[PDB]
Amino acid sequence: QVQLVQSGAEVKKPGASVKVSCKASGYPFTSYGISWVRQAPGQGLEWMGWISTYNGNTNYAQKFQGRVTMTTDTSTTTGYMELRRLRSDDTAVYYCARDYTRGAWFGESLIGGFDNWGQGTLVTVSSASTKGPSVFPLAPSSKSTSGGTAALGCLVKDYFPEPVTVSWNSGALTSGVHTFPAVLQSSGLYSLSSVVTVPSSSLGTQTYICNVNHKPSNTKVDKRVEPKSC
Amino acid sequence: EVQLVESGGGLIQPGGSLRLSCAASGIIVSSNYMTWVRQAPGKGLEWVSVIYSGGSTFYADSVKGRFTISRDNSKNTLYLQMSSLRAEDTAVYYCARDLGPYGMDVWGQGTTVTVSSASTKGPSVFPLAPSSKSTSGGTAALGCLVKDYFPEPVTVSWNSGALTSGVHTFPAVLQSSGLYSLSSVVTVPSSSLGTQTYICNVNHKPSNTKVDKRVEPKS
Amino acid sequence: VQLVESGGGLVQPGGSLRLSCAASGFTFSSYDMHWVRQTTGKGLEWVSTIGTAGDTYYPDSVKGRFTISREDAKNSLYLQMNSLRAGDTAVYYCARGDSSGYYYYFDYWGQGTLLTVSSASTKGPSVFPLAPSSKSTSGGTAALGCLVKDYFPEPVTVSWNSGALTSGVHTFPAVLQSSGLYSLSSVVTVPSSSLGTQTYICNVNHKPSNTKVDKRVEPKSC
Amino acid sequence: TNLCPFDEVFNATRFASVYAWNRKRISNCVADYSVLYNFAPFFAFKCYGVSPTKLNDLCFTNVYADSFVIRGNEVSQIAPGQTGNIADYNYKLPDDFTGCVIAWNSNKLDSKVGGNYNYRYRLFRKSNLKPFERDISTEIYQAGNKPCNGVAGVNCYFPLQSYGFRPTYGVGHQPYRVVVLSFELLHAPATVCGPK
Amino acid sequence: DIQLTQSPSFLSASVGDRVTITCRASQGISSDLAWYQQKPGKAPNLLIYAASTLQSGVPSRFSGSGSGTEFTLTISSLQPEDFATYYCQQLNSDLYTFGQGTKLEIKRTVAAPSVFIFPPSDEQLKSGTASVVCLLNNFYPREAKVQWKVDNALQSGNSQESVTEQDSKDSTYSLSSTLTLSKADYEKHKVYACEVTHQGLSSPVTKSFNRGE
Amino acid sequence: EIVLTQSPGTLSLSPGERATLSCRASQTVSSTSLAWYQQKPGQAPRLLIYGASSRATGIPDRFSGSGSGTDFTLTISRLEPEDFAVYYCQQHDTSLTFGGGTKVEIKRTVAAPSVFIFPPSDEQLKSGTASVVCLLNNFYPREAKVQWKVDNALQSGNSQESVTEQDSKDSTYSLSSTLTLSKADYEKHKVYACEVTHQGLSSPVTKSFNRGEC
Amino acid sequence: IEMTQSPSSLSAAVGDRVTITCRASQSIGSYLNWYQQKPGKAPKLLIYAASSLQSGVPSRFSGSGSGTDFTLTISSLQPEDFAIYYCQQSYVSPTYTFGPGTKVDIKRTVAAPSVFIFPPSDEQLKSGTASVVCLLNNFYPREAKVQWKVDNALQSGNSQESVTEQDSKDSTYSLSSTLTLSKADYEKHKVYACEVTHQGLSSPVTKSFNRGEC
Ligand SMILES: *[C@@H]1O[C@H](CO[C@@H]2O[C@@H](C)[C@@H](O)[C@@H](O)[C@@H]2O)[C@@H](O[C@@H]2O[C@H](CO)[C@@H](O)[C@H](O)[C@H]2NC(C)=O)[C@H](O)[C@H]1NC(C)=O
Repeated sequence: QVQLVQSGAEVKKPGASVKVSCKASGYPFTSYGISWVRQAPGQGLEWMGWISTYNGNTNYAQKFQGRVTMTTDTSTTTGYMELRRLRSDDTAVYYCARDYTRGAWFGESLIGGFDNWGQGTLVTVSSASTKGPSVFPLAPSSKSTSGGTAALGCLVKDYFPEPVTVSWNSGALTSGVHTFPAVLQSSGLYSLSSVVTVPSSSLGTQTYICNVNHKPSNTKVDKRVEPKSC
Repeated sequence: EVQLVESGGGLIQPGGSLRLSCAASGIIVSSNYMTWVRQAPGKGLEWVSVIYSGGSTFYADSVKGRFTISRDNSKNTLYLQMSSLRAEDTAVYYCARDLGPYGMDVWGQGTTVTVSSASTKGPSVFPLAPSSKSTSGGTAALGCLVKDYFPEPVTVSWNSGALTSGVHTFPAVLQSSGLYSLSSVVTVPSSSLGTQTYICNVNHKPSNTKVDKRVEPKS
Repeated sequence: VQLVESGGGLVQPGGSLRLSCAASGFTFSSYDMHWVRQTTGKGLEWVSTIGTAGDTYYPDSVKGRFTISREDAKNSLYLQMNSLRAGDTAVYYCARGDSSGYYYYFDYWGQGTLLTVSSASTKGPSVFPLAPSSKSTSGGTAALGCLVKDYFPEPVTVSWNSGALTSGVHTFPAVLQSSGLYSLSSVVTVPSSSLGTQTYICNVNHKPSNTKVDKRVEPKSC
Repeated sequence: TNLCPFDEVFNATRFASVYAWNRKRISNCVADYSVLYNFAPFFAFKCYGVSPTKLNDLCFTNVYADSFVIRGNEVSQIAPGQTGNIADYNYKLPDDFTGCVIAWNSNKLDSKVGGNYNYRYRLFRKSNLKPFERDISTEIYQAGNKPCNGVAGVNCYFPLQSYGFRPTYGVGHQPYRVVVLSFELLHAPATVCGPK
Repeated sequence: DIQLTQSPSFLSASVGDRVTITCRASQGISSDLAWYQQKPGKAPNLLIYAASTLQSGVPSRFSGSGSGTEFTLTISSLQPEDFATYYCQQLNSDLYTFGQGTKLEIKRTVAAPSVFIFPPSDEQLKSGTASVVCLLNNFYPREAKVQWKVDNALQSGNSQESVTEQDSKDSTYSLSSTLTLSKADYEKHKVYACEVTHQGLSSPVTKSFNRGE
Repeated sequence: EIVLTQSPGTLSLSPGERATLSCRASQTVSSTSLAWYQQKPGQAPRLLIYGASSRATGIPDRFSGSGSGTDFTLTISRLEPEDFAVYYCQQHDTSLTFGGGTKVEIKRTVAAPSVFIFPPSDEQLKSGTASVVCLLNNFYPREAKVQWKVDNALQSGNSQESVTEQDSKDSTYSLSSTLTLSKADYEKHKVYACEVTHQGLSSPVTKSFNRGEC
Repeated sequence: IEMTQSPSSLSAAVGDRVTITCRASQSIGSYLNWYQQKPGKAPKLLIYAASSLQSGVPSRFSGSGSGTDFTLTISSLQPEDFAIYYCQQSYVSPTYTFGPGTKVDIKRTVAAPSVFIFPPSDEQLKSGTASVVCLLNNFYPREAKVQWKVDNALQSGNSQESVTEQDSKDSTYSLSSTLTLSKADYEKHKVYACEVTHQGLSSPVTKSFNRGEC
């Protein structure tokens, strides 16, 4: 079976260079070329380049000419992509794929497409530094509602890099749990909210403790949600 | 001046051989597609053979193994060599130039070839005189019947061109024995029957025979 | 090296039939196999080929109807035929293929099975006497016999006096007619001194339909 | 260990015209012919000088893949000892030819509603070609005596003609893609062997 | 082996009409067809090639269109010189095939033929053979039927008819039929009738002559 | 270059129906150089159709492709929960260009959102920064729009919103909007409110709270 | 590839030399094989590559030729060498074509074919059909012509011929010809004749009879 595995996620600074590997196994390596695709967060696909695993001939896109180099190694059955002069525009998910649109020997067009994509490597560039989350509560107000069910949660602010893992009582409460996608603020930091819905009858008989885990800072915070007091 | 002129055809016996020639003027035979086609009397055109300007030749299934195509560059000529002639090969033959999908544009005038047991013979002329059964409205028809001659053509006129209006000369019809026959007729008023003298003239150049017969009413 | 074929027989037009060829004396999976059929009016014609790597080839008149398969474990080869017309009547041979350099030849053939396709059923033959006459007598010898017509299928056995006569008896091969039945004539020449004195009886046996026909050929007086 | 690139020959996007056929050289590779043993309904798989079944057991010095596109009734001309327009003026095979010829229909790929005028063939020539010869000349053919002077007119013709493929054409007048595999043997290590 | 067939084998038209002829293939032969014109006693001319293109010199009144199986030739207006036979030609690989041929004539009203008879001559009678001639004059259209009645019986053989071409002045026909017999067979009967059936004639008119007069 | 435009931008269809997606091109592209890919959320794309008509290995038969020239079409006969993804049209006639993308989503009944407002916590207020949250929960369709009002005037350029995907159970959305300021700007006024408008709501709903409210 | 052999039939004695020729419609090089077939047996591979001798085959068989013409030679004929010989081309694959075949016979002195006729029986005539038989006995060689005449009129398409194998001792041939028509057709004529032409007869011998003589 065809398998393509890429390296882990990378966090860089503007001006530096990023190298991403792609190891392929399960097929004759030299019979197929390698293509690279890029996807910005919440956008469409974008072709970058094609490399022949037979003679090393390459063709790159007009947008990336001069910044990207693709190399290969046949002994280890691996391809490499290096991108330099990084900018915030270049933060994206990168995919390596086995190609059937241009041949590896004579370099002519074929009838097919990209098959057997890899899993994807997230390359994120920014001037920020590692920072743990700030966790604050959002407690229900005294104003009652018609439905008799309240909503509460915890707000995670000023954290980097992604991601953080939010749990509510270690899976005991998994009904009504909503974790919204993160948004990048003007300061270069990330924010996030986690919310849940609870019956009124359990407001005064149950206490909720939301746990936020940030691996890069190795920080785990358990914060309680209680009714607001004067 | 671009044209093709053909020759080399006539009478021949079954099992014989013949060679038909077609000379060009303005067309190089060695640089054009050349074709021999044939048309039987009242039957339509039928392709016979083709030669390319590389030496390749192609024949129909009805002449395969018997007919051959030749081309002479020095004389600028195209030849068709026919062997084992049969009664199905009596026709007029044409040499043409083929352009492919652009069609055949240049044609010759054609040469006639007739295959029969022959025995070139002069004609027999009989008078078809008017009668009471051939009179209607004061006009009666008369004529001369020519029979049992070979080969074509036979020219039948009346009074050496003095009487030409109202004359009919039917095409010859081949009989089972291989001889030709026709009847040439003219319609004249009944009142002129007793005064006018009608003499039919039959000219047969192959038999060199000029036979004249007077047609008059029979009592 | 031995190859034994089986499966031939009678089948209706448009039907299907499977033939098998079992091999012994060699490694079955190291050689290519072919099916070649023979008809009297056309000669030998190659109909099927299978190779070592599971590749099959067919001619133009057979594609879409025949399928060739092999089983190495059971050491056998099979041909499956569907949508037969009347033109497939033939003797089928399974053959082994071999090659020297680039030159390919069939080195071993089998006995072959006879396959008849037609819309015919068992019928009883009709026996008629072909009596001697003046035109059939020449130089002290007279020719007589029996005509056996309209039978199916092959074969039909003809004998004289329960086999008491063998010399001078010609048993002609059967010929297929336009009606789908066979007709044969069995003749015998005897000296003219035996005319009107000996008994000439022809016996006809048709086992595929259990028919016995006894005919007395009475000589003509003219 | 490199496999031979037969996919890049059979599975290409654009096929050359018959008068300018495309030639590719295959060497230093392991020839796996299973891609030819499986195939699909294919118009022609005719081999000359060697059996199709024994290909996995023969080593050749080099292999030539020749690709072009013709119409159906001309497919029979890609064979030794043949005469015709394509045989004499477009592509000729030797009498002692060793190799295979594969041909398949390509109506869904090379036909256009208004007519495809990208495929052309030679119609006029003064002599035949020696085997494996290509002529890409585009000069006016002189059919008469007066020289053409490089301009069309009476007795002066542009040589190449267009097929004009349409989907409503007959089966014999529909496009067919043709690949000719030519095998050679000389004093060389025979770098095209096969799995054996 | 593609066979070409032409739909109208005959067509009678007048000067100033628009005519159409159809050539139909049996398999489908692309868009390569040729259309030729032939006048009596002369070689064919090339009118149309590529099934729509007009060869140089042919007037604009000719047109053509078709592809695949059906092809059509069209004449917009009929000039007096356009009455002739026409043929469709297809090239294939190396097999040239022509059609049956379509003939064009001149339209005219209906005319009643004039019927006359001609007995065998005495000079011909001395030779041992007798020929009886039936003559029909000035009739349109071409279709006519002639029946030979001997002993009040329809004959089966020894007959061959000759038809004239269209007259250049009146556009009419006139045809002659012959019945040939031996002296022995002619000297055994007195009944010899020629029955002529035609569109113009209301009833079949039979003209005969008695041997004893 | 060749620009490929996909139509339409998004599709809202219920399971079992038939899906039709169109890809148009500025210039002509050979039918043997078009492809269609599918990408489910959180995963890598996979090849669906190549040659504008063929099917990749392991692909179910409900996917079909047709068209020519400058118009190509991808059709799905019967939809399923797994066939709700993002689809892409690709060509490699001249260079290589991807399509914009078309998305298919579940259809359901129109549901009005539940609108809650959350004031900033005192601990966050001690940091000099204030965040006020307006939460819309369990609504459909996606087209809802919210204004922010501090003391009956509108603020623009100071709000950020985040939306989740369709829920796996009921196929429903959820939106969170945040209004961000400093401490002094927060204390300068008393009343804060968020106004919501949606198809399921006849008139906009305004949720407000005063600063000195316990 | 059309493949031809010559002559159609050959006769030779034990110890003689026999040569048979095979001709192709194209140039097949040395891609020719020679096969032998005895009556009611399987074909045997005699020669491959147009010159090589298969192992276990007598050394008296020789093969020569190249291009368009090849030759099979038997040096000293033997009784186990009377059979049908075919040539097969192995140039075009996978369609292999065999030749028509040449049959080798035993030489015998010329014997006049004794001719008899047999009229239809009364029993067959009662069934509505009639068969007339022409019998030829003990002739050599097999090349003979049989013709049927009904009231001095040629007949074709209604005659069936049957020939038995060469006899084991006298080495002769026997032939039968059957003309089958309806009872009314038989009753529609009186005189029937059978004409036999053979190289051993100075003139074509015709045996004629009248319907009702006996
Ligand atoms: C020409 O290509 C076809 C199709 O290739 C498939 O699609 C491509 C986009 C790519 O993903 C290939 O890896 C795919 O195989 C080949 O046909 C396939 O051949 C394989 C043989 O390994 C077979 O298992 C599949 O079933 C075939 N699929 C189809 C639809 O036919 C074909 O073999 C290629 N031609 C050559 C000469 O290699």
